[PDB]
Amino acid sequence: VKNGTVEEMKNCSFNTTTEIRDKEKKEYALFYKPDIVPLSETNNTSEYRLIN
Amino acid sequence: QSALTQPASVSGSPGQSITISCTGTSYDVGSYNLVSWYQQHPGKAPKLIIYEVSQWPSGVSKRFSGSKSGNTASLTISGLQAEDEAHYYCCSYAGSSTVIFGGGTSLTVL
Amino acid sequence: EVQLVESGPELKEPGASVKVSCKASGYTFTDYYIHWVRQAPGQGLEWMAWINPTTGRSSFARGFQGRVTMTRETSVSTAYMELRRLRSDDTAVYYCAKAGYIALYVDYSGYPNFNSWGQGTLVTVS
Amino acid sequence: HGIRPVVSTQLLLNGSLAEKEIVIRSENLTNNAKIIIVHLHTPVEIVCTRPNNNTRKSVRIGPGQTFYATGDIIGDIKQAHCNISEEKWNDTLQKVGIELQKHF
Amino acid sequence: LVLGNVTENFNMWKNDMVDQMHEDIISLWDQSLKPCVKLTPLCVTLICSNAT
Ligand SMILES: *[C@@H]1O[C@H](CO)[C@@H](O[C@@H]2O[C@H](CO)[C@@H](O[C@@H]3O[C@H](CO[C@H]4O[C@H](CO[C@H]5O[C@H](CO)[C@@H](O)[C@H](O)[C@@H]5O[C@H]5O[C@H](CO)[C@@H](O)[C@H](O)[C@@H]5O)[C@@H](O)[C@H](O[C@H]5O[C@H](CO)[C@@H](O)[C@H](O)[C@@H]5O[C@H]5O[C@H](CO)[C@@H](O)[C@H](O)[C@@H]5O)[C@@H]4O)[C@@H](O)[C@H](O[C@H]4O[C@H](CO)[C@@H](O)[C@H](O)[C@@H]4O[C@H]4O[C@H](CO)[C@@H](O)[C@H](O)[C@@H]4O[C@H]4O[C@H](CO)[C@@H](O)[C@H](O)[C@@H]4O)[C@@H]3O)[C@H](O)[C@H]2NC(C)=O)[C@H](O)[C@H]1NC(C)=O
Ligand SMILES: *[C@@H]1O[C@H](CO)[C@@H](O[C@@H]2O[C@H](CO)[C@@H](O[C@@H]3O[C@H](CO[C@H]4O[C@H](CO)[C@@H](O)[C@H](O)[C@@H]4O)[C@@H](O)[C@H](O[C@H]4O[C@H](CO)[C@@H](O)[C@H](O)[C@@H]4O[C@H]4O[C@H](CO)[C@@H](O)[C@H](O)[C@@H]4O)[C@@H]3O)[C@H](O)[C@H]2NC(C)=O)[C@H](O)[C@H]1NC(C)=O
Ligand SMILES: *[C@@H]1O[C@H](CO)[C@@H](O[C@@H]2O[C@H](CO)[C@@H](O[C@@H]3O[C@H](CO[C@H]4O[C@H](CO)[C@@H](O)[C@H](O)[C@@H]4O)[C@@H](O)[C@H](O[C@H]4O[C@H](CO)[C@@H](O)[C@H](O)[C@@H]4O)[C@@H]3O)[C@H](O)[C@H]2NC(C)=O)[C@H](O)[C@H]1NC(C)=O
Repeated sequence: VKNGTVEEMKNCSFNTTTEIRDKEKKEYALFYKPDIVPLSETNNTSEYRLIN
Repeated sequence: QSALTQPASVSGSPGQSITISCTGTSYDVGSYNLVSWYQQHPGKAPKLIIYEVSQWPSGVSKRFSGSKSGNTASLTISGLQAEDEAHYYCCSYAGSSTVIFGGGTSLTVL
Repeated sequence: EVQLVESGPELKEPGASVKVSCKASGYTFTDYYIHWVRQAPGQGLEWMAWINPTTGRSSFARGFQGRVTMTRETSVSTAYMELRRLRSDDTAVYYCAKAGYIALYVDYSGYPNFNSWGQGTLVTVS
Repeated sequence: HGIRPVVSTQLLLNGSLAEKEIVIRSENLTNNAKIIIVHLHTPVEIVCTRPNNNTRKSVRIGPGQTFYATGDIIGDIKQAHCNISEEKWNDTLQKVGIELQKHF
Repeated sequence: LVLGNVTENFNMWKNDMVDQMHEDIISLWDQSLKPCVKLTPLCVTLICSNAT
């Protein structure tokens, strides 16, 4: 929102190994920015990773 | 109406002193002190009184001092002048960043 | 100096979207929450919602959780709100008013004191 | 007597007090690479807060064991910050100045 | 070893030896299962029987 005129936190969603091994489910959470890193070998911003 | 409760109507002669009550629950008003009141003559937008439990917004004089205790709040309409006949409303901060209004009331015509 | 202005009253069919508008004057539009409230004709008040005019984030009453839409216009000194899925019961007067200062370090979204009103506008449902 | 095991980098929070005056310590002040500790007699009061009303969420991972993550923020977000009184900090920093001048 | 002239109190329900063996058995038994398979590959979608 408004190119950083905000105290931002980023939202992200991900696939988890649910209680059944091979029937994974989608989930959503939010993280503070220092714990997310860009993934793509290109400039693409769509996909992200934990800093670990 | 919503959980915030207020008496339907209160009456009294000129020169009296009246307390308009406002009741909530431990969740909303029994835990936070952001209580405010509003005055409204019919056919117009209301006007604020008591912007924060007891402090005074403008030149409205001491005739409307507020108070709170537990889940209860009060508006002390005092030194009654019959021209103050109008609707009076309670409202306070609540859970989940929401705001709720009291049921409103009607002042004396006597 | 300060004066809040709204669109004119409207008439609508059930299930419609009501584009109530609120334009500001006499104060820095970016420094105060603009705060919405409802009043059925001859009845009490009902809170609607918040909008940070600088950030656009909002939250609103659970009673309208079905669908409500918000907008802030920084360059216009004006804000919009939209009640949608309109019932016959939702006929009422609608106001906007100037709530507490947007502190850079304290969550003032919530302080119910607002000391300047718009003139009011209603929607009829038929 | 009980020490406080608190982790902190630049300012030693919740610490004890020097009994008389500000004191300074180094293995040798000539080596600039050495850490120089400063200890204060007068406690500067620091208050911090994170007024975003963060909310807890409970995702679950595989068999049984949960994993927690932040849900939707209720409210309008605001910066996390720390506050220190200006006059206290100015006076205390100037006093540390004189204590450094005792060696310089 | 019989004792000629003794006189001793016996409170039973506050006898600590039960706790000193409850924790003993819990620690011992929970240590006996360590080297064996921790199942985990069985939380799987079981698709199964015909009519009873
Ligand atoms: C950490 O640290 C940090 C730091 O860094 C922190 O933070 C912080 O915090 C704090 C606390 O919380 C906060 O505070 C806040 O603030 C805000 C703001 O401030 C500012 O501003 C304001 C306003 O201004 C305006 O007005 C004026 C007058 O007043 C004028 O003059 C000017 O000019 C302006 O104007 C406007 O308009 C124009 C047009 O043109 C434009 O241009 C502009 O821009 C604007 O818009 C002000 O006011 C202030 O001042 C004040 O204060 C001071 C100090 O105290 C003093 O000295 C002064 O005098 C003043 O006073 C006051 O008070 C009295 C009583 O006492 C009254 O009467 C008056 O009036 C005043 O008010 C500054 O400058 C503010 O606002 C706030 O306050 C508010 O709110 C609260 C809540 O509720 C309450 O309580 C209070 O009381 C108040 O209230 C009021 O207001 C509201 C709104 O705002 C309303 O609603 C109510 O009702 C009331 O009303 C009143 O008033 C009004 C006016 O004002 C009138 O009209 C009526 O009638 C009535 O009277 C608070 O204070 C801060 O902010 C922060 N920071 C930041 C950066 O953000 C933290 O906290 C820490 N941490 C921890 C944990 O602690
Ligand atoms: C952080 O980011 C995540 C995503 O990255 C986000 O969570 C996801 O948000 C989206 C968008 O809000 C959610 O999508 C919802 O989709 C449902 C449709 O569900 C379908 O799938 C289920 C499961 O099989 C079926 O059972 C179902 O029948 C559907 O086929 C929508 O219903 C949701 O929208 C409702 O709310 C809108 C207002 O926000 C309305 O405009 C809209 O019309 C929907 O309301 C209607 O349906 C209601 C019943 O659902 C009804 O009661 C109303 O009256 C109305 O008619 C929504 O689009 C997605 O589910 C989220 N993810 C998960 C896992 O739930 C987070 O929100 C985000 N967080 C932050 C803080 O940014
Ligand atoms: C900061 O963020 C936290 C976490 O998000 C918020 O915590 C909530 O605070 C609100 C306000 O105190 C609470 O609101 C109440 O929630 C009830 C939900 O009930 C469930 O939870 C309780 C508590 O465990 C159980 O006892 C119950 O059985 C349920 O499991 C609602 O029922 C309440 O609404 C009812 O009462 C009001 C009057 O009070 C009526 O007007 C309503 O119409 C309705 O009938 C009430 O809304 C909430 O429980 C808290 N949740 C948690 C997880 O702590 C903080 O509120 C937030 N800070 C601010 C300022 O909002």
